[PDB]
Amino acid sequence: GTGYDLSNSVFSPDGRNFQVEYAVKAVENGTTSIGIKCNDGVVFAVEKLITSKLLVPQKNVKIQVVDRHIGCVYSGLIPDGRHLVNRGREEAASFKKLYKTPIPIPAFADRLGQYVQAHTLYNSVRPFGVSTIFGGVDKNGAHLYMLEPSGSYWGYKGAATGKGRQSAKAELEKLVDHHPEGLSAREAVKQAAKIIYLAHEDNKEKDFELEISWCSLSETNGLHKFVKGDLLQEAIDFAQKEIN
Amino acid sequence: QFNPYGDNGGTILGIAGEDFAVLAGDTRNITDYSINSRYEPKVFDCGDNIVMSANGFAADGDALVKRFKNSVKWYHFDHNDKKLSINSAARNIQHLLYGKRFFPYYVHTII
Amino acid sequence: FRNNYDGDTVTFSPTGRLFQVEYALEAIKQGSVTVGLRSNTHAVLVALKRNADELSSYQKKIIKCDEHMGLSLAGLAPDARVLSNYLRQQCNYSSLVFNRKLAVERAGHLLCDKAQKNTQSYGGRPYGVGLLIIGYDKSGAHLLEFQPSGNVTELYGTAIGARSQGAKTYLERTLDTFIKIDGNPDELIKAGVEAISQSLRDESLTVDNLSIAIVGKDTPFTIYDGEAVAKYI
Amino acid sequence: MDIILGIRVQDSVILASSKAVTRGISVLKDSDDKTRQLSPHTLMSFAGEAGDTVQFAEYIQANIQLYSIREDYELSPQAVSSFVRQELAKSIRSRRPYQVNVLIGGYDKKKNKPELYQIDYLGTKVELPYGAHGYSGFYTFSLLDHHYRPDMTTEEGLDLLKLCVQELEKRMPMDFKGVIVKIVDKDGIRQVDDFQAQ
Amino acid sequence: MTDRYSFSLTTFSPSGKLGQIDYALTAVKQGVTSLGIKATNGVVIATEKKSSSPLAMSETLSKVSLLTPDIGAVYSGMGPDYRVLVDKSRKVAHTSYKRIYGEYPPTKLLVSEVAKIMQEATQSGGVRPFGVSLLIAGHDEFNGFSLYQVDPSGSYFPWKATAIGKGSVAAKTFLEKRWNDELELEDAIHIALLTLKESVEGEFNGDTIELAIIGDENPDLLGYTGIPTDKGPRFRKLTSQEINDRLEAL
Amino acid sequence: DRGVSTFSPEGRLFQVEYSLEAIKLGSTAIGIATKEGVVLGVEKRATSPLLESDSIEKIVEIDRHIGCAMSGLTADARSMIEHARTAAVTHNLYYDEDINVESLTQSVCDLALRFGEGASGEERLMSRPFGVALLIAGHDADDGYQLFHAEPSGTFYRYNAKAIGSGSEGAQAELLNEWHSSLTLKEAELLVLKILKQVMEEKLDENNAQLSCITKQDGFKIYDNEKTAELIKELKEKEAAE
Amino acid sequence: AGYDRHITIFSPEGRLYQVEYAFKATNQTNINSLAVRGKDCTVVISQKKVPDKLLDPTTVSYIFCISRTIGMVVNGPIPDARNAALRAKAEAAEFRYKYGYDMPCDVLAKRMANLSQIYTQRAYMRPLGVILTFVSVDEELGPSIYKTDPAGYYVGYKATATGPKQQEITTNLENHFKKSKIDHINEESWEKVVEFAITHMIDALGTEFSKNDLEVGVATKDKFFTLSAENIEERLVAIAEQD
Amino acid sequence: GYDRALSIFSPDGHIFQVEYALEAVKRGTCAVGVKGKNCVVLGCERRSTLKLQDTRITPSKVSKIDSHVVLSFSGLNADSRILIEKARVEAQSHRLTLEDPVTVEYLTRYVAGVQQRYTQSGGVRPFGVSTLIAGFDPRDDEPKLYQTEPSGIYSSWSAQTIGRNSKTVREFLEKNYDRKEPPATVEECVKLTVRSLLEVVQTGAKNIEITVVKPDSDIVALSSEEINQYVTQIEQEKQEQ
Amino acid sequence: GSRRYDSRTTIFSPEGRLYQVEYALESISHAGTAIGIMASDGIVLAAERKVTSTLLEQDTSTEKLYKLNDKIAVAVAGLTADAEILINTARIHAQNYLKTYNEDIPVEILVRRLSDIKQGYTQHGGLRPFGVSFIYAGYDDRYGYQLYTSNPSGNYTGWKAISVGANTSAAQTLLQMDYKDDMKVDDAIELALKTLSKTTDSSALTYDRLEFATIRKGANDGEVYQKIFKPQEIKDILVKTGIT
Repeated sequence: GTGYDLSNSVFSPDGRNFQVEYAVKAVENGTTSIGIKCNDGVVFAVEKLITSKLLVPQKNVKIQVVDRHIGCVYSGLIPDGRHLVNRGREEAASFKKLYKTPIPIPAFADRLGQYVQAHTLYNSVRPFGVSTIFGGVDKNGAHLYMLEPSGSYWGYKGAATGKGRQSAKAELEKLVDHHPEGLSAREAVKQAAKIIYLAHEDNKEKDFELEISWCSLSETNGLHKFVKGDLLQEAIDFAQKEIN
Repeated sequence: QFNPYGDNGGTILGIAGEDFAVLAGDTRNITDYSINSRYEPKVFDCGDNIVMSANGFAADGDALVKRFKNSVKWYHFDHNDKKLSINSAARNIQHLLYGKRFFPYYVHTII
Repeated sequence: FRNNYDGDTVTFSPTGRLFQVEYALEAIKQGSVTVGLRSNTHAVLVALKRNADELSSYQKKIIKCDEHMGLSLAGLAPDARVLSNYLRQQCNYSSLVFNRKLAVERAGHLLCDKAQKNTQSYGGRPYGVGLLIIGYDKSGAHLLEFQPSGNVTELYGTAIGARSQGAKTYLERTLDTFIKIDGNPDELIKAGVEAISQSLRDESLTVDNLSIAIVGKDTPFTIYDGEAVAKYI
Repeated sequence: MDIILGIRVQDSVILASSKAVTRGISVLKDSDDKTRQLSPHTLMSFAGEAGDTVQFAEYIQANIQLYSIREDYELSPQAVSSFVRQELAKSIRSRRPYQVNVLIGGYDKKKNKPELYQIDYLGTKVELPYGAHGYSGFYTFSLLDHHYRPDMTTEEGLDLLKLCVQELEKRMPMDFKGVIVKIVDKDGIRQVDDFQAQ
Repeated sequence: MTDRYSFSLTTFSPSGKLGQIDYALTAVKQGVTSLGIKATNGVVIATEKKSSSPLAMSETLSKVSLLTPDIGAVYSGMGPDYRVLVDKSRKVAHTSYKRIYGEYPPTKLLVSEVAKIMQEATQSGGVRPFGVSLLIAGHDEFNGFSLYQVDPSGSYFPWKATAIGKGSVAAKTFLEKRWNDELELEDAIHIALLTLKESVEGEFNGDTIELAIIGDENPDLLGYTGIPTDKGPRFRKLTSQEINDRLEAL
Repeated sequence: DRGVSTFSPEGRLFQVEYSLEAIKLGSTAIGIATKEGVVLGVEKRATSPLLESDSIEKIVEIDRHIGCAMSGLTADARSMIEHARTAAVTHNLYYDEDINVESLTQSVCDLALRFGEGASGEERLMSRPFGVALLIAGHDADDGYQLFHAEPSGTFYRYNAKAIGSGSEGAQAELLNEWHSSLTLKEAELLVLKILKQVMEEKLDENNAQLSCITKQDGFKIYDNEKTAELIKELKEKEAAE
Repeated sequence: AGYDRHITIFSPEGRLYQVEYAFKATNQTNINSLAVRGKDCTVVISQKKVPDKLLDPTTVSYIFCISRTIGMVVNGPIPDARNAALRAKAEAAEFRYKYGYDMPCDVLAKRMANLSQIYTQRAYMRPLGVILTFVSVDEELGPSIYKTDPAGYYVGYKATATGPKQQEITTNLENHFKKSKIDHINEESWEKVVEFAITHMIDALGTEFSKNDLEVGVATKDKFFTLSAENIEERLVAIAEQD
Repeated sequence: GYDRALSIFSPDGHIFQVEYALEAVKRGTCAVGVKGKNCVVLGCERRSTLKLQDTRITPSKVSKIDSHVVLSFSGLNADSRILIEKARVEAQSHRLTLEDPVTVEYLTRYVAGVQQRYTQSGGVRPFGVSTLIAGFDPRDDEPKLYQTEPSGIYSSWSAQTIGRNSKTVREFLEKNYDRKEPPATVEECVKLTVRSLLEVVQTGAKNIEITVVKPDSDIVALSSEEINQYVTQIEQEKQEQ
Repeated sequence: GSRRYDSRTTIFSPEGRLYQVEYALESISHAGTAIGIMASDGIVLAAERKVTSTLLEQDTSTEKLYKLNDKIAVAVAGLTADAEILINTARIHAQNYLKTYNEDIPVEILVRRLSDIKQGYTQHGGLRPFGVSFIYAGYDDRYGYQLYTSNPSGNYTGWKAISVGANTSAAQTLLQMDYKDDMKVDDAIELALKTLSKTTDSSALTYDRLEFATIRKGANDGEVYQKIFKPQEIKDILVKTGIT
C-alpha cells in the first residue's frame, strides 16, 4: 500500500525511512558549509546568505563551539542545529565531569550520532533537519566529521553539505589529490574561503557573508577560535582573486 | 554538627513621622568578637518609595530583601506598573517569611 | 500533497517542509504591523495597535522584559505573553544569579531554543507569533527579529505583520540615515513612525492607535501610548 | 486521662464518659460529650490525644454513614468494630498514629443482643461484659467483677455504674466533672439526662 | 519519546472477532508441528528442529524448555515470542510462588500464570498478542501428570494428547487412534515419534527431532546427595542417541 | 484524526475557531460601561415553561468589585468563575487589596489555551478550549469602571459596550450608535434592557431577562425581578413617548 | 486496516511486515560478511567499501569490539549498527559487574535477540534494520558464532554469512564442510583460518580483494581484535603464493 | 496514560461525544419528577424487553444520596452508578466539614460539575446520563427538583421528565401543571405523576415505580398495589366521560 | 504520532451506543450457553462446554464455573482468559471485605464491584472491554439466595432464571415457560438440563460437555454448601433426568 512516509519510525517496503529522507531535503535546501581537515587541526567555513542590507554584518554567527576544543557548523533548519549543539554541550560537560579529560572527537561524534539516530526510532518525534560538520583536536590528532539526519556519520578528510555541496566536494577532492602530504592550518583557511566562494555559484543570486573558524594544535593551541580581522580578509582576498 | 544560622549583629531603627518616615541602621557587620566590615549597608531602597531592612542573620537578611525587591518588580509586570502600597508590601513580606515557617529567615525585618 | 503532511509538527513534507510551522508563520502575516530600528545609542519599537469595534480598545503590542529589554508582537497575543514571560524570567535569573544584565544576543538564543522544542515534539504546536526584540546591553543597542520557526536574526531595522514589506523597503533604503541618529531619541522615533506609515493603507496612525517604545544608552526601556505619542503623529 | 466506662446488661449497652476537658492548668469545659453515634443502633465513646480524639471519631462516623446509605442497611456492631479496629491497626504503623482509645456499644438487631467492644489505639479489640480505658478499670473492675450479672436490667446496670463512678470520685486524683451516660438498645440510642443525682 | 500507545491494538470487530488474536492463531498455524502425549506415568512433548541452515547448530536452539524441575514446555508459531515467554515463565514461577511457599508451582497454576501474561498482551496498551501456542507438561504431588495447551488469547485447556501447528489436524487424528488411558511412558514416546514422522518431510533422526518427558525423578540429575526428600527433577530432555535407539523399533 | 492544537493553513487554531461557533449559539449577554458604573444584562432563555427561570444563573459575582456574564456553553464557565474567584481572593490575601479588573481578566484568559494532548509548553491538561465567552465588568482605583470580553482564544478586549451571543452582530451595531461617554447608570440600564428586547426571540420580561451592575459604592449587585420589572415598564413608556 | 503494515501488529496472514521490511534494510549497505571457527579461534571477514574519496577510510567499519572477548560484525545501516553496538557494550559491562565473570557470546546474543523481540511486540519501538553476528572463543564453548536478526531470532553457527550474496557464500561453506566432515577449520594458527575465510570469500563472490576491500576480526582465548590494512595485506600475499 | 481528546469541537461548534451522550439518554427509560406544595414525587418506567427478573435485588431507579435527597436518571445504568457513588461520598464529606447536610442545589451542582469535567478531560467520554435530583434542604420545607445532563448544565423545574418519550410526557405536564396551584397533596401530586407516565407506559402497573419525598428525610417508595390503585382511579376518570 | 492507530474503544456512536460493548456482546453470543436457576432452597449453575475433543482431559477442566467465595460462584460466557482476570480480582475483593468487617461479602456488593470495574473499561483508558458475561449464584443472610448477571457494559441485574451466551433467546423463552416461583433445587436442576438440551447446537448433550454446580443449604447442617459436580456426578444426574 502507501502512507509509509507519514510517520517517522516506519520502514517502507524497500527498507527505507522516508521521513529521514525528507529531512535530508530540508538539509540540501539550506546554505552550504564545509570542513577541511589539515595536518594538525581542522577548519570550518560557511555561507551566510545576506537577506538584506539590514542584517548587521558579522553578528548572526552560525558556527558553534562545544566545550573549548570542538567546532560545529551545519546546513538546514538552524534551530535543529542549535538543539543538537546544546545536547553536544551537555554531552561534553558530562564526559569531562566524570573523566576529567575533555571529550575526544570520536567519542563526541558518537554522542551526537546516538542522539540523532534516537530521533528516527519513534513516530512521536521528527528527525533532525540538519547535517553537521564538526571536529577538533584531541589527545591523538585532528578529526573531522559529518553527521546526517539518519544519525549516520563518518570521519572525513574534507566534507561539505547544503546547496552547493557538489561544487565543494569537487573542490575538496582536488585538494585531497593535490596534497597527499597534508594541507596546513594557514592554507586550509584560505582554501576554505575559496571553496565557499566557488560553491556560492549555486546561490549566486543573493549576496553572502563568509565565516571561518579553526582548531589547530599550533595555530590555536588546540582550541577552537574564529578567524577574524587580518587572517580573515587575507583569505577573502585569496578567494575573490581566484573567482576571476 | 552543622548550624545553618549565624549572627551578624547590627541594630536598625524605624520611625514614622507625620508625612515622612526614617529607617536607620549601623553599618557594622560582625561575627562573634570580630568585625567583618565597618561599612556594610543594611537598609535598602526597594522602589515604589519603600525602604527595608532585615536584621539578624545576614545571609537570610540578604535573601529576603533580594526576594522582596524581585517581588516588587513582578508586581509591576503583573499589575500594569501599579505602585505597591506600603500596606501591600507588608502583607506580601508576611507571606515571604511564613513560606519558611519551618526553616525561618533568622531576621527581624522592618520596612 | 500538503494536506497529508500538515496534520502536526512532527511531520516533514516530501520537499522537506514543516507545514504546521508555516501555518504558524501565516498567523504573523495576518497580524498588525510593527517596526523596529536602532541607532548606536538607542533602539526603537513602533507598532500599529488594532481594535475590534469602535467600542473596543487597541490591543497592546509592546511588552517590557527588563529595564534594558523589550519587544513588540505580531500574531497570537497569548503566545507573546508566554514568550515574553519566559524572557522576563531569563533576564531576572541573569540578574539574581550572576548580577548581570542579559545580553540581547543571548535572549535571542534562548527564544530560538524555546520555540524549537515546539516544532519537533508530538502534540505540541508552534508559537503563532513574531517578535521584535530591542535592548541596550554592554555592547550597545540591538534589534532582533524572532520567527516561530525558531529563527532569530539581528538587524539594524525591520518590520513584521501585514503590509510589513512597505516599512522594510523604506528602512533598507533609509539605513545610512537613521543608523547615525545617535544622541537623539526623538529623531529615531520619527524615523520609525515614518517607516511604519509606509505600511498603512487602511487609515492613518491616531493617538490611541499608535504605540512606541524605546531603550538606550541612558534610557530605561519605556513605552508611550496616547497623548504621549501625540507629538509624533 | 478521661473516663470511659462501658457495661453490657441484658438488653442494652451503657456507656459512661467523663465530661471534663482539661488543657494544662485549667478545665476548659465540663459538659463535653465524648461520644459519636455511628448508626441508629451503634454508639462509640473515645479518649486519648487532644486532637486525634474527635478527628478519629468523626472520620469513623462519616464512613459508617456512607456505608449505611450506599447499602441502605446498618452494619452489625461486630462489623463496625472490625472496621474500627483495622483503622487503628493501620494508624499504629503510620507516620503519625491516632492516639485514641474507644468503646463501641451497639445493639445487634439481627441477633437481638447488646454488644460491647473495647479497642485501644494499637488496634487491640476484645468483646466484654464491661470495659474501660486508661485508669478507669483499675478502680472499677473489682466492683464490676463482683456485682455483674448477665441478666441485669438497664436499671440495675445504671445502679452498678453509679457505684463505679462513686468509687472513681473517691479515689481518683482528678476531678473529671461527672459523666454523661447513654443507653443503646433495640430502640436506638438515648441519654440519661439525670445521672448527676440518680 | 515515551510510549504514547496507551490504547489497545486488539479490539472487537462488528462480528465480535478479536482480529489480532485470530491473526496470531494463523501465525501459529504456519508454525512447525509440536505435540504432547500423556501416559499413566509420564508425559511427552516433542517437536521438529527445522534448522534454518545446515551451517546453523540446531542444538544451540531449544524448542523444548524446562520451566521448573517438574514442568517443561514446547510450542508452535513464533520462536522469539516463545523464548521471552519462557524467561518470564521461569521467573514468575519464582517471584509468584517459590519465593512465597518455598516450593515450585503445580502445573495448572504456572500455566495459569503464563496464560495471564498472554492475556495481557491481548488487552494492554501498545502491544500485539504473542504469536505462539504452548504445550506445557508437568507433574506435581497432588495432581500427578498433566498436559496443557495455551493459546494467544490466553486460553488454556488440559489434554490427554494433542498437537499444534502445521499438521495439527492430521496429527490430532492419528493420536485419537492410538491413545488410551493405559499407555506407559515408553508407549507414548513411541506414539509420539510416529505422529511426528508424518509431519517431517526430510531427515528424521535424533538431531532433527527434539523430545523431552516428565517422568520419574532423576536423582542423578540433582547435583547433590544428603537430603532424602530431594529426589531430583522429573523433567528430562532425551539425548540425540536415546531418540535414535527408539527410532529403530519404529 | 488531527491534533486538538493544530493550525489551519490560514494560521488559526481549528479548535478555537470552532469554539467560537458554539458561542454564537448561546444566549445574548450585553455590557455597558459608564462613568457611573457598568451594567451587565443577559437573556435567560428558558427551554421550557416548566423550568424555574431564576435558577438560571448567567450573571455571577467574582468579588465585591467584579462581576461577569457568560454566553455559550455555560457549564464550561463554572471552573473559569471558580478560578476567577480564587484569583481575586488570593490576590487580596497576598496583598491586602483589591485585584485590578484587567489583572483578574488576564488570569482567566491564561486558562484559555491550556488544552491539548501533550503540548511542549507546560502541563496543559484540558481536552478542548472553553465553549463560552465572558463579559467581565468591575471597578478599581487605577482605571475605574471597566468592561472586558474574554474569549476561548485567550485574548481579551476592553469595551465601552459589548454584546456576545446569538444577537451580538445585531446588538453590537445598536450599541455603536447608542453609546456615548456621558451615559448614566440609569440610561445604560434601559439601553441594555432595550437592545436585549430587540434581539431576543421572546418578549422580554423580568422572567426571561436579568440585569445587574457594579458600582464603586455598593459593589456588584444582581437586580431582583421586581426592580427590573419596573425598569422594563419605564422603558416601554419612554419608547412609546415617540 | 492498512496500518497493519506501519506498526508491529499482525496482518491477516499472521505476518509482521515491519519486521520483514527491517530485514530489507539490512542489505542497504551492499556489504557481505562471513564467519568461520578455527581450532581455537573465530574469524569474521567483511567487505569494506569506501566510495567517497573525501572519507577517512579508517573510520569506516562495521566490526565492533564489544568486550575484551566478544566481537560483533553488523549488516545494516551504520546508525542502527552503532545503536546495537553501544547497547551490547553496556550489556556486556553491566553483566560482568553484576555476575562476576565475562558475558558469554551466546548469552549476549540472546540478550540482544530478546531486546529485538520486544521491538517486534511493542508498537512504539521500531525494529533495527540490522543483523548481528557475535563471535568469540568462549571459555566453556570455545570458538563461537551467534547471529541475531530483526525478528528477535538467534542461533549458533559452525560458520555463517550475511549480506546480499549471502546464499552464495553460505552454499560455498556448506559444500566445504560436507567435504571435510568436521564443523570447523582444522587449523592451529588464526592467520591460516583468516586466509581460508578470505579465500572462500573470493571463490563465492568471484572477486579479488586488495588490502582495503576487506575488514577482519579475530577472536582468541581471552581476546578479540581487528586487523590493519597491513595485517590483511600479509594475509593476501600468502593466499597469492598458492594460487 | 491515555489522554486522547475524545470530546472536541466540530466545525459547526458542536461537541459530538456530548451530543451522542444525549442520544443515550433519549434511549433510557423515562423518568419524571413533579414537586407538590409539601413534597416532590419521582416516577420512572420499567422496561419489559425481558421479564422474569427478581425485583427484590435488582437495582432500583431512584437512589438516596443522603437521608433527605434522592436522585433518579435516564441513560446508561452503569454510568449512573459512578455518579451516585461520587454524590453519596460528597454528601458525607459535606456533613463532615460544614457540619450540615448538603442542600439539593449544592448536591446538584456537584454532580453537574463531575459531568462537565468528563466533557473536557482527556481519555474519557461523557456520561450517557441525565439526572433528576430532588429533596428538601436541611430544616427547610420548600421542595426542590433539579436536572442535570451530559453537558454539565443544570437547573430546577416545577416538574420535568427525561428519557425516551420524555417529549410526549413533558407536553402533558406543560398543560397539566399550574404553578399558581401546585398539587397541594401528596396524593394528588403522586396522581399527576402516574397520569403523565401512563401517556407513555401503556398499562404497566408493574412498569411504574414511584417514590415520595417529604421534608425532614421522609422518603418512601410505594408498592405495586398503592401505585396500581392510582392507575385504577385514573382510568375511570377517562371512561366516566 | 500515535493517534493514527487509535481505535478509540470508549466513544459513543451517533445513536448513543458503545461500539466495543456491542461487539463484545456479539462475541459472547457465540460462547457456550450458561444457565442459572434460583429455587426456594438453592441455586443451580449449569453451562455447556463449547467445543470438545476425545483427548480433552475433562476431569481437571473448569472453563465455565468458578468458586468466588464460599457462598458465591459464577458461570462464565465469553473469553476464558478475560474472565480469570476478573474472577481473581473478585476473589480478592471478597477477602478484603472479610478482613475489614469479619463478615462474608453480601452478594450484591461483590457483583456491583466487578460491574464497576467493567464499566470503567467503558469510559476511560482507551482499552478494549472484557469479552465476558457472568451469572453470579450466591447466598448471604440479607437476601438469601440470589442470582445476578453482568455483561461487558458493566450493567448488572437480578433474576429467578437467566441465561448468557449462545441462543439465550430460545433459552430465555423456555425458562419463562416452565419456571414456577415455588420450585425446588431438584426441579431447577432438571429445568436447567432440559433447557440446555433443547438449545444446544450439538447432537446430544453428553456429560463430557457439561459443568454443573448448586448452592444449597443442606438441611442436615444449617449452613450453605457449594457443590461443583464432578464428571461422574453429572453423568448421573443426566441419566436420572431422562437424557441418558
